[PDB]
Amino acid sequence: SNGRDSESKRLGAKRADGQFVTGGSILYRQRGTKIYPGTNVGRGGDDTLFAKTDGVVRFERMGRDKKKVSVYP
Amino acid sequence: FEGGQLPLFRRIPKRGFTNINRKEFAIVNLDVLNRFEDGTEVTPELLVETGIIRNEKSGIKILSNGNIEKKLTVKANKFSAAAKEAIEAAGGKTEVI
Amino acid sequence: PKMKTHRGSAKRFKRTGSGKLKRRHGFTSHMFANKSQKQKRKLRKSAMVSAGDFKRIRQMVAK
RNA sequence: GUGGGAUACUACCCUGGCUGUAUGACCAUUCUAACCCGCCACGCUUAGCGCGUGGGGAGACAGUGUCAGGUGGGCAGUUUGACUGGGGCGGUCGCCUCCUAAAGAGUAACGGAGGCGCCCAAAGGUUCCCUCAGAAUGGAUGGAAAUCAUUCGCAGAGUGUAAAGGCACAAGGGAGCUUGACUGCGAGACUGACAAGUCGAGCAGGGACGAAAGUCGGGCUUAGUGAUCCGGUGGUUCCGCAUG
RNA sequence: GUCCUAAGGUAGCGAAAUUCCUUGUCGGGUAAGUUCCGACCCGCACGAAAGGCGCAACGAUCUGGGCACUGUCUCAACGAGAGACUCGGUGAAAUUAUAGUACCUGUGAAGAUGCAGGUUACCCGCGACAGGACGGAAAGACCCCGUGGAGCUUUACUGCAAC
RNA sequence: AUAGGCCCAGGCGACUGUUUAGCAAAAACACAGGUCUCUGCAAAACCGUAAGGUGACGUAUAGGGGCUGACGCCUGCCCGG
RNA sequence: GGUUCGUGGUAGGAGAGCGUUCUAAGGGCGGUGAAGUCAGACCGGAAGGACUGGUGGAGCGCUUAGAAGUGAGAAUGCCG
RNA sequence: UACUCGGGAGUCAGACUGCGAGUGAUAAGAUCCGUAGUCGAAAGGGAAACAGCCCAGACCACCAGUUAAGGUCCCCAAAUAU
RNA sequence: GGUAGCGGAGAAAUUCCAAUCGAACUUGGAGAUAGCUGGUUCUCUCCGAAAUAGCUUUAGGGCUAGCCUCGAGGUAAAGAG
RNA sequence: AAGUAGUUAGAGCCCGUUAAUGGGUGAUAGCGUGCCUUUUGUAGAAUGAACCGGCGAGUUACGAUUUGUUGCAAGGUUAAGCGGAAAAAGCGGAGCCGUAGCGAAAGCGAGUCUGAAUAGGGCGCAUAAGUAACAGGUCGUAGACCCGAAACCAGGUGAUCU
RNA sequence: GAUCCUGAGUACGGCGGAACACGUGAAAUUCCGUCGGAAUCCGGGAGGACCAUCUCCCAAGGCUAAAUACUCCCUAGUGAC
RNA sequence: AUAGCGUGAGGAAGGCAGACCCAGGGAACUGAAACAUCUAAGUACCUGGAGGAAGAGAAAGAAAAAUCGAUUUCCUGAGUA
Ligand SMILES: [K+]
Ligand SMILES: [K+]
Ligand SMILES: [K+]
Ligand SMILES: [K+]
Ligand SMILES: [K+]
Ligand SMILES: [K+]
Ligand SMILES: [K+]
Ligand SMILES: [K+]
Ligand SMILES: [Mg+2]
Ligand SMILES: [Mg+2]
Ligand SMILES: [Mg+2]
Ligand SMILES: [Mg+2]
Ligand SMILES: [Mg+2]
Ligand SMILES: [Mg+2]
Ligand SMILES: [Mg+2]
Ligand SMILES: [Mg+2]
Ligand SMILES: [Mg+2]
Ligand SMILES: [Mg+2]
Ligand SMILES: [Mg+2]
Ligand SMILES: [Mg+2]
Ligand SMILES: [Mg+2]
Ligand SMILES: [Mg+2]
Ligand SMILES: [Mg+2]
Ligand SMILES: [Mg+2]
Ligand SMILES: [Mg+2]
Ligand SMILES: [Mg+2]
Ligand SMILES: [Mg+2]
Ligand SMILES: [Mg+2]
Ligand SMILES: [Mg+2]
Ligand SMILES: [Mg+2]
Ligand SMILES: [Mg+2]
Ligand SMILES: [Mg+2]
Ligand SMILES: [Mg+2]
Ligand SMILES: [Mg+2]
Ligand SMILES: [Mg+2]
Ligand SMILES: [Mg+2]
Ligand SMILES: [Mg+2]
Ligand SMILES: [Mg+2]
Ligand SMILES: [Mg+2]
Ligand SMILES: [Mg+2]
Ligand SMILES: [Mg+2]
Ligand SMILES: [Mg+2]
Ligand SMILES: [Mg+2]
Ligand SMILES: [Mg+2]
Ligand SMILES: [Mg+2]
Ligand SMILES: [Mg+2]
Ligand SMILES: [Mg+2]
Ligand SMILES: [Mg+2]
Ligand SMILES: [Mg+2]
Ligand SMILES: [Mg+2]
Ligand SMILES: [Mg+2]
Repeated sequence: SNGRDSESKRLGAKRADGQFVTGGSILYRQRGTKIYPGTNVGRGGDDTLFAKTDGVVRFERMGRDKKKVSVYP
Repeated sequence: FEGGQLPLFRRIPKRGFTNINRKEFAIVNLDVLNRFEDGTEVTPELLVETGIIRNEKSGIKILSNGNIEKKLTVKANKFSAAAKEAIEAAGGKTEVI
Repeated sequence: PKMKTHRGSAKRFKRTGSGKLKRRHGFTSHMFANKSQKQKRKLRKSAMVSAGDFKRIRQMVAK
């Protein structure tokens, strides 16, 4: 009848604001853009936000109902 | 053994073949050849007599790891390009046995 | 008497100059339609036997 | 003239049918000298064994050996799952999604709900264009509700498919051009016992779209899958047990 | 009448060594009868050589009833002898962590001689009883487990003889 | 002193006999009888590698196997598997 | 030799040692009494070691190294 | 203190208590996770006795002291206290 | 006196084959194998767990990791509050 | 008068020692549920042991790996064997390890493989210490720590019971 | 060196099995059973299927010490038994 | 005539050392964490032959740009192929 679940996928954040981060690092795993990609940041096929250059993470607001993440050296 | 879990070796593939006419050669560098006074002749027999070598496995091969400072005539089975260059650049000469 | 080498391990591992052990990847026989090309271009490479597994198997392929 | 083709006759053929020959198989009947006789007479021999001799009988069969197919519990060696509020029945066993899960992650139960083992040659890539549901009326078939006009409308729609997250400055809808649903790889990260899985800027090659910027290494994202071993196919400036 | 069948159970017997419901119902027997005898037939699920139905004699067979007989009993009494008991001789065993080895209530690995708190209790024995020592004996035979075993079966698998 | 308790009714097995030495004596086995089946004699069946034997020093009114289980009245239909 | 922090402990890790049998070497006691055994109120932080006396009546310690049949309270242990 | 490398293990039956949730009956000394603690592997004081609660961590000796929980009429140390 | 264990004998019960029989007794392979239970002998000193994840013809076993210990390292001292 | 039988306090009585804040006994008072095993947890109404004494369980060979020590050091070392006291040297360098790795291999070589690449990346070198022997730890093959099955197979003995 | 001899129901092959480290595997080599069945010196075999070339060698007959293994025994002796 | 029979000349028969080896025949337990190929293992065991040793053995060989010259045993190769 019942009793099956799936393996959890370790979503969420993986680096902190103020944390230096090397390029290619994963910053936020997600489904969809619960966090949009920002400056020096991409979004992968599975919607993961990763850094493109070496820098320092920063979470920042877009307009009210949305957020992004950026990387600034 | 892993408890009936499939062992590592059974979960990965075999690879390759051993050649039967394989040739492995005793590896001589340049650093040893500084031991000899210039203008002389080096040979396999000499290199064995001096105990640098014991096994002429399938031949001798002289590799350019390091440097010579001395003019020499050398003869062996195979040389590396770079070691040939260095031997010549010191005014040496090379023969292929 | 002397120890017998594990032959199924000899046929598929390989040593390095650090004494470590090299292997090949292992989802690489017969279902490549269900494997992305990103996956296959990596599985065609080699790999290093891990530390935990080496600690287990080293004494079978000491020679 | 007909017709693809011509008629006479001649020869070389072909297709069958019959006679005759010559070869060569299968099967049957007979014979007898192999083999067999738990038939008789004699002898070795005071022997119901055996053997020999002479008859009689079967006879190329039997029996024996080698090989092969079948039948074969007559006999044999073994197999005949785990979780589990005891075991068993029933159910489940792998992958995805929510809740539980206590605002990072993770987190159990025979805990509560559902899905998967695909599909799409456009349902991909790009370039350009626009925007839904539903209601209010007005209207010929036409009606609660088809299509149309106006107004309202942040999404109450749709997102190939379950759900969650997310999306209207598209990821939703059309059109054109196409095949990046490419080759080599990949600093670095995620995850993680291992095996594996995941993301990846960027470099090179050669291309698609677009004026260009630039995007494109499948699809809004997350399931759509299975080790080695063994075989098969194609390819290869690899090896090839003295040399070719 | 119609479907299916290879064909649809005949006789005889039947709440049965078979009948669940079911102490079936009716009758008889008994003061009273889940048993008993005889009939009935909705035979859960009889049935014709896995033989059907019946049957004299037989039976340390099973079953029900009766006459007689009785200490089976109401409900026990007496007697005899053999042990038991005392004397003399001789002289084992199972068992056993050490032991100066009470009761109630409670606590406690949830059922205490031994802990707590209370209550009883002078020392040593003899004959008797067996509530407890979760008493002794027998590494539970029930149960489950073990990638344990043997024996048997077969249209499990693989084989072997034999034909 | 030694020396049957009897009767009525019923189920089962006809009977006498045999049986789990050391828990079961029975309604189980056997039994005579019935039936099927096979077997032409170097019978079939059995033991054994074979020789050799039993069968049987027999010969289908005999021998082996299966089933039933005295006697009486009977034993029905189905050959698709 | 001092200062500071510490010094409960099962599985288990690490270290330092006690003791037994034998060997080699060195050096010893022992019929004026060895090992062993019996008793003691001694010694050392522990495993353990001395001393005295009795019984015994012929071998035994110490030191440094080495080698092991190395230390029992349980195995429904085995024998007595 | 952490990390890295290497040698060597043992463990993979967990228990209660408090807090948050499930199953359960908003039962269980039930069961299953998360969290912290104690037991396990922890003696000692208090809960009469008491693994698992409260206080609190034993190197050794001492006929010394102050304190915790809990207590101060007697058993029973300390108030018949204000 | 005969029949002897991959066997024999069975009026058939798993009955009997020397107080043993769903396959005798003895000897050997054999110190079978046992993820099972039991047991495993002297002392002190320092440190000191776990009863979890994942996989497992797997669930009272094992393997890797997490947790302990010992040793050595290395510093842009990274740990803890 | 109960009490895992002792301990701590302790009188009285009796002795006099390896002489030291001694010995033996202990009225009485306090506290106190054996040892082992296995367990979440056992005084355990769970297991084992009557007692006493003896015997009785991680060892040896060969190999792998690591630590420590010693000797030589880009070298190190010999095996069988000759020799000889069941010796010690000497001889014996065949071979083994290391010194160069990469690659399926050809092969190239401080580089190599992949690849079209001169790119990047993997493994290596840069970034150089091993070796022989001893001892300790552990692992493997051997019974491998000790004891213990029911059963299987092979050769034989048995029908004096039945 | 005219000529002649040089191990025939073998050597090989098929089938079925086995031994060689080699489990039919591409399976050389050796052996057993059964079928078939050579050339024989311008000949024949092997070199891990097989073919050619090259090289090495003469089967289907027999003998052969020493070095190796073991110790019921004898003699003398040894043991960190 | 052979069979057969008789006589004479030789020869064998049997035992062990629970050892070593040659052949014939040939297990299972076990391991693979089941199990059947496979392993254990050509082991244990039966039997036959022996001899002080046996067996093997004087290339129809091993090999490869170079040759070596009967067998056996040991070290290595190598836990390689
Ligand atoms: K009826
Ligand atoms: K009693
Ligand atoms: K003495
Ligand atoms: K007997
Ligand atoms: K590189
Ligand atoms: K072959
Ligand atoms: K040759
Ligand atoms: K010989
Ligand atoms: Mg995608
Ligand atoms: Mg499995
Ligand atoms: Mg069977
Ligand atoms: Mg078996
Ligand atoms: Mg189960
Ligand atoms: Mg969370
Ligand atoms: Mg070739
Ligand atoms: Mg009755
Ligand atoms: Mg009929
Ligand atoms: Mg009778
Ligand atoms: Mg009495
Ligand atoms: Mg038991
Ligand atoms: Mg009768
Ligand atoms: Mg009886
Ligand atoms: Mg009886
Ligand atoms: Mg009859
Ligand atoms: Mg016959
Ligand atoms: Mg009958
Ligand atoms: Mg301590
Ligand atoms: Mg001992
Ligand atoms: Mg509980
Ligand atoms: Mg809790
Ligand atoms: Mg424990
Ligand atoms: Mg406490
Ligand atoms: Mg108390
Ligand atoms: Mg306790
Ligand atoms: Mg402390
Ligand atoms: Mg005070
Ligand atoms: Mg007071
Ligand atoms: Mg029965
Ligand atoms: Mg064995
Ligand atoms: Mg045993
Ligand atoms: Mg500590
Ligand atoms: Mg008791
Ligand atoms: Mg006991
Ligand atoms: Mg004892
Ligand atoms: Mg006999
Ligand atoms: Mg040939
Ligand atoms: Mg063949
Ligand atoms: Mg073989
Ligand atoms: Mg042949
Ligand atoms: Mg060849
Ligand atoms: Mg097995």
